[PDB]
Amino acid sequence: SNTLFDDIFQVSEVDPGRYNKVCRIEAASTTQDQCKLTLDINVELFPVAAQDSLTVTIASSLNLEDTPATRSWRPPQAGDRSLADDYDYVMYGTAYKFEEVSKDLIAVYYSFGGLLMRLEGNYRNLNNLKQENAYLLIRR
Amino acid sequence: QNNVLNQIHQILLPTNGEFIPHIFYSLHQIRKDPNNLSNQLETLTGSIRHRLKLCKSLISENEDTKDLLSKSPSEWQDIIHQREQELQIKRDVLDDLYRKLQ
Amino acid sequence: LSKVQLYEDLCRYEDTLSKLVESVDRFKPNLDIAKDLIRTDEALFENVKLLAEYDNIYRNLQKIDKDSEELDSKTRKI
Amino acid sequence: SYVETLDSMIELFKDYKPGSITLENITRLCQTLGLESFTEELSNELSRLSTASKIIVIDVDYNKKQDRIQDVKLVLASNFDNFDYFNQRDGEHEKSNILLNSLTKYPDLKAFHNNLKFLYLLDAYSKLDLFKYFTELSHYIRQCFQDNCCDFKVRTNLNDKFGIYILTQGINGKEVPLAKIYLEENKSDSQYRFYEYIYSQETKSWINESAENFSNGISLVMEIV
Repeated sequence: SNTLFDDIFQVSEVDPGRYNKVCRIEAASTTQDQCKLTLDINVELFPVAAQDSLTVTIASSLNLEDTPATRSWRPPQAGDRSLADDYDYVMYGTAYKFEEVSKDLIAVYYSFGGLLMRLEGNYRNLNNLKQENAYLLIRR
Repeated sequence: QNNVLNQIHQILLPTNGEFIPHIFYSLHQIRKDPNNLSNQLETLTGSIRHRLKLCKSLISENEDTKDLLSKSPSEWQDIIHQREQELQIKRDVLDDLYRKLQ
Repeated sequence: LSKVQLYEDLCRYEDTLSKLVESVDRFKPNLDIAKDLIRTDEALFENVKLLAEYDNIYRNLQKIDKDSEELDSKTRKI
Repeated sequence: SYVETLDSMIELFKDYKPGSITLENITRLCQTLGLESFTEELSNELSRLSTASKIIVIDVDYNKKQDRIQDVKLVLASNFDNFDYFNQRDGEHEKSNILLNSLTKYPDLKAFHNNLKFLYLLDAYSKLDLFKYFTELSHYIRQCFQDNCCDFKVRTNLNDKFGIYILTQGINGKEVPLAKIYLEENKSDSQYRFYEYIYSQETKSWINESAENFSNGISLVMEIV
């Protein structure tokens, strides 16, 4: 429910690869000099250019109320309130690796249906991420 | 000075860091480098947590001490005082034969 | 384990210290749980003192258990 | 954030119960606040512990056999060696120091906790000598309260604890504690230069006298007994 991770990243590089709808972005934090991000984005739905400031958030759930997927996903009814309302591009995915880059840096790997993300940073603001399912919310 | 009572007493209250001194010494040691993963305090208190498991094993493996720990000390003192006079009546119906023989 | 008073005492002492070390490892420590651990400390320490009393009541209970059994042996042999 | 709350929880662990009377308890209790103490071993049974930073030198002789101390030695490197670290109470005129009383009566470290922190806060700011200031503050406040024609009798180091105790004579004829006047530190702000009180003989008030001697972030306050 609550925000597991929130930061602002500066998109250093955008690589289309061999794809037409998905681009892999290299970004680094505007505040920290150590928290960086590799991220696959459907740029057809959310175009991203270089030198872009993206607010990036990882949450455990989209509902505003605190936590009390295994539940079947349903189309959003008219008037439903969610954390996605304040952001532009929301993916949902599974954490599949917790790598230890150095004595201070941990990298967390997420798969949003095959769209991969690697969030590398020091552990005292990445400690909220655990081996679970998370929502990635991106706004410009 | 029962044996297992002595072992649990001198593993729970050493004659050193009981539970708090090791942990605040460790969290004072974090001040040198708060960004080292081998400097987690869980790594340093894992030995203490294994000592807790050893205390649980030493408590569980012994049975008469387990029976002793079940009732309050006032209850044990009252029950031993109220079970003494049964032995007193056993002794007096034992040695009334002394006055019966004369 | 539900009948002995020391067992649950060290259970919630261990629980308070484990949640405190989890909180400081997650970098959000709490003082209410520190006060709760303070409340659990005195029960542990005077329970250790009454366990030192338990040693003495065990040895004197053993002394009168053995004089009980030898007087029973005396009665059956006579 | 994190350093502040770890210092608050170790302060709270200090405030609750810092162990029973052992030499290693004394070492860790002194080492919590970052002031160094050192111990020495005469033999397998006798030891001494000494602590000194700039002015105060405290020493305690511990015995491992009895788990109890035997004697203590407290000295100051300042210009005034007549500090009131003894007990001054009505009923008897015994001259035994309050640190020895605190370790010998109480089997815990709460009284020595309070006394050791008051000693350290006096030493760290003693350039105004807080020792002699607190020494004749009792006499000054007694001479002030005698002129107020009110039943305010002054003692020092009652209930095995510091401060200046103010008392009254009751029905029983024995002095009863009411209030407490003492020195306390304020964590909200530290910019107040504490000055030295001088009681005037003419206008019966307290007038500034400090020009170079000062104390940082301390105040002289009441609390009820």
